[PDB]
Amino acid sequence: KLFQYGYIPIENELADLDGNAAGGNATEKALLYQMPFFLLENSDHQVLRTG
Amino acid sequence: GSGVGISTGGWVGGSHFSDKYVVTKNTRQFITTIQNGHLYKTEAIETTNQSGKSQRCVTTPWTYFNFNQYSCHFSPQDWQRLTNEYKRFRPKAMQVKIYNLQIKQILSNGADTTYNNDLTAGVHIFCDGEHAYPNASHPWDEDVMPDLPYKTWKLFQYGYIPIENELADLDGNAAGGNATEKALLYQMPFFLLENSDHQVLRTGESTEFTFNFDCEWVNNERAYIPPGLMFNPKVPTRRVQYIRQNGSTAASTGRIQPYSKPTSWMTGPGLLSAQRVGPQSSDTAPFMVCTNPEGTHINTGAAGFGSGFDPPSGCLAPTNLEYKLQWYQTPEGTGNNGNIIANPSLSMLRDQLLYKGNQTTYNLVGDIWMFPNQVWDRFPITRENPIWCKKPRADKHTIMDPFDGSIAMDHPPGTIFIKMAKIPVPTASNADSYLNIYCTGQVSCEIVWEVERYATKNWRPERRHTALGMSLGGESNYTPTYHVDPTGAYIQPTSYDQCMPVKTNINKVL
Amino acid sequence: GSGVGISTGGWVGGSHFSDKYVVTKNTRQFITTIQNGHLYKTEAIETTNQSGKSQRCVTTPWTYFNFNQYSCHFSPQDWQRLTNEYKRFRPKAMQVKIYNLQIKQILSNGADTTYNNDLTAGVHIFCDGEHAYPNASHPWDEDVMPDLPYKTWKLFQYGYIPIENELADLDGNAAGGNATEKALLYQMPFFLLENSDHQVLRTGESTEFTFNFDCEWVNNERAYIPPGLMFNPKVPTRRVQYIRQNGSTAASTGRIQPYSKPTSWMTGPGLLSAQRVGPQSSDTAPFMVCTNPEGTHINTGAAGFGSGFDPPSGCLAPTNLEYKLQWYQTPEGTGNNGNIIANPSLSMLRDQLLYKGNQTTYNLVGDIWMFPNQVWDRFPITRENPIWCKKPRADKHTIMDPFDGSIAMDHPPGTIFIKMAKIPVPTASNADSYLNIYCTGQVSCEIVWEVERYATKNWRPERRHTALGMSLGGESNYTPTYHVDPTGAYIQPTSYDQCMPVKTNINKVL
Repeated sequence: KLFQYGYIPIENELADLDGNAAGGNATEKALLYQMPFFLLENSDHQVLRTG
Repeated sequence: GSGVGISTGGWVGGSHFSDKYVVTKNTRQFITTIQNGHLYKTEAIETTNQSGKSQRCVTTPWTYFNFNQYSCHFSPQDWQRLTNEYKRFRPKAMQVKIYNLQIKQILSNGADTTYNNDLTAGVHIFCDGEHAYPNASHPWDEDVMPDLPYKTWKLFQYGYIPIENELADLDGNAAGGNATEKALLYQMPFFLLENSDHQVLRTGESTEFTFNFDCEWVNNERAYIPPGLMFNPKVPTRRVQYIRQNGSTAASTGRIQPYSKPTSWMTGPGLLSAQRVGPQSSDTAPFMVCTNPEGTHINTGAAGFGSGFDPPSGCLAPTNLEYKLQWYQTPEGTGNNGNIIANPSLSMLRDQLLYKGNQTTYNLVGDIWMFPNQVWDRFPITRENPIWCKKPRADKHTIMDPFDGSIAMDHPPGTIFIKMAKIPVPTASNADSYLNIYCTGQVSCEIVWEVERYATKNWRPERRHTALGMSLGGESNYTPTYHVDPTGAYIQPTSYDQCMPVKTNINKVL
Repeated sequence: GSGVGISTGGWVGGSHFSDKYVVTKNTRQFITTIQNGHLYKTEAIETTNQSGKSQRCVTTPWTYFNFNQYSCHFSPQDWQRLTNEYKRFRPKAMQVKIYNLQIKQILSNGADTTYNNDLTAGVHIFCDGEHAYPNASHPWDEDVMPDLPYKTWKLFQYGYIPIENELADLDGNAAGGNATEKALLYQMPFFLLENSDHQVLRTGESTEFTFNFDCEWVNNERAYIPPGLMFNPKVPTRRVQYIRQNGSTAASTGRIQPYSKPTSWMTGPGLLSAQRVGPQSSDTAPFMVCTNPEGTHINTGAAGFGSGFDPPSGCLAPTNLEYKLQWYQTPEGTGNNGNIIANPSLSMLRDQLLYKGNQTTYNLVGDIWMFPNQVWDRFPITRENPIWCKKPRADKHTIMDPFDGSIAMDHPPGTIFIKMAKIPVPTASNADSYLNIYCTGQVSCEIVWEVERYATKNWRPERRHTALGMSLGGESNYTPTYHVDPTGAYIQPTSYDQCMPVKTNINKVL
């Protein structure tokens, strides 16, 4: 039984958004703004039927 | 081999960037269904009827593939890399494939419905490349291919407007008897997609269509100064400025100042005079392009007959929000929710103005027409803009700049029509019952884009589209733009700059 | 032809970007003068003498060309385009030309001085490509070629340190008699650039030097996650975590949680333990790399003998400002004025930490050494960083990562030495008077850079270096970075991000 494919886009506590009112977490949003998102549909791949 | 159980084609996608070319491949999963119960119908399209604006369309059984938008062909990464690294681009060639068809029968007993694959049912597929039938695609439609490759693409029914309704209104009167109005109806064209030859495909079969563009470039380079500043303020000028007597101040002859030299160039055309009208229901545009041949009867007037021309200001500065081009990212979007307003690209060939001075002061010229020595840049298209527009067939036409930014082609890509082959059913009546089926399959559009890289002698850095130009969204609002919500929702750009327009980054010496 | 009145070479400059290559051409106007009155001298370099830190250098008549920095070869435009469009780059080949020499005599009568061109005076030009003489160039020197092509380049005198002073201090004592200390002096090398053969050039003549690099790449791609998150949090793990008894809580055996899997990878080395010392005058670095052979006498101790190793933390997070790499844009810069501090590039192979847990909690490991399975990225070099560093000649050495980011080459580009040929003057005394001349000329460095373009399957946009990342400066503060003040001053970047570092933009799947 195969398992679902997933991946970690970012380190969470770095992106936590927790921050504070004093800092305003600008460097923390910057990590989110560039958080890669991969679709396996970008690449070419084969579609197979029973035969 | 070939047959049931042998896939016809595989999945393609991605993009390959080169110096001369960019090849963007895409594949989607589409679903089309029986439309109108396999009938052609001409019915009136009625609004709330608060105003006499009405429309009449003939709706076909056919559905069609709309590939027209940039969002379909480029990912946000492929777009960013396109608009940052290249000064201009155009679509060399386009190749569409429709394969891996599955026609399944819908069996509904009570509430629960089941799906059984019949395997002998076909689909009709027809590409109109000569444009003999009315064009299905129109810019800024929601029918376009989806952005995300894993979303299903639900095709839309094909219909067209046979006649302008209020011209055909039959309203008339007892005095006129509306003879010229019937004459419009008597010749009202009726198009059947069955006239032409087209392919019928079963599951084992596929089809392919290729298109070759020839069209104008889309220029990504920005003007840093207006063409009026193309001079040198240190060098004196030979010209004279004579100012006629104004009130007490006597007429003065004197050399024009070095820092302000006369420009030989004028503002690109546009119309600021008009304003929008009426409720959201009626056609609201500031200008109405209409046809009113003599003898016909129009009771409602105003925007009832005619279609609105918007945005009215082509190159001019959008003084008001009405003039700014605006759209929605998602069909779920309602007023102020999910709407994107065009903003200045800070290109000095864009957002021009023209002031008519009297003796005392200057005043804004409301509407300016084509005039010699006018130079301007086309709308700074984003990734969500339509790629092309179909130029009408007409004897005469002026310069073609659509103010939405789209390219006007007299032979755009053909519209690919597809529908369920009608499977009749025996019935003792005339009830002409048919079998309920649908087809899903895989369509792949692959376009070859002709690009040319910039080169500059500028010393300084230039603006570039950056991911830092994005905002968070989704539930708990920790997901960036162009990314997926925990529910799975795709986060749409909330601003014009997150759509990464052209004519912003790269500088071009005027 | 050739001679006086025929220019030897023209001006070259600019950059040509390709897919495989980038060729950056530059030409500058340099001026070199008589140094030390044509003498070699070994004098002590003395500070305020609040501490016993001293140095001894032998100063030559020679001056030299330092090409080592990126700011010289790339404009801010060429750099932006380099770091945005390319994942890695290295210097294939380098070509230096020295031409259009002018040797002029300085005639000073009273205050006013005049300049007469003699035309028969030559200049000595010597390139050391075998590195037989001590290296002149050292990273982060102010002697480097100027950024702006129209500024004059004033060369610096060549000198070198023959011996470590406190080892040679002669201080000793009456008991030891410092025998091993004299032994260091007795063999103290003395290098004359006149030993080697070199060219003498007059105005009509020019010269040329070519260099071929072979070195490591400079990688511009960013790590979005740490190597510790290279797993899949949905899949369970087979591993067990046994926790020994702590206080009351009993020892627990249990499967490791799916969301936190063990990493096979560890933090890149670095040293956070040490802190800077003493006044700005003495060498302040947190670690001192020194040599203290037995029998020698050191009275001052501490940083008197040895050179400071900074920044001490190679990959580790710079907990304090002391550890952050920092410099000045302009030699006029004093404390806090015009200083640029390195900031996180937000690369997850950079700014790592390591915590040693006890039973109750985790604590920061101060200094971590080379250990297996350590992966890290080199310093995110900006445009103002040195290109290369000279690797010492030594039997054994560990992995070469200079923490300033520079590339350690065992044969960097040769140092081009140049000086005024001594024109003697008759004097009845021994006063060995000479004729006062200088030479100005045009040097052109042209480097071929080997670049390779990125490709990504990432869907989203990525960060890019944008001109919107700049600040205003100058008088009245309306001039941007990398632009010229009304006085003519060139506006320097005030932040690390305006220097456009690498390892920020482009993503790299770990």
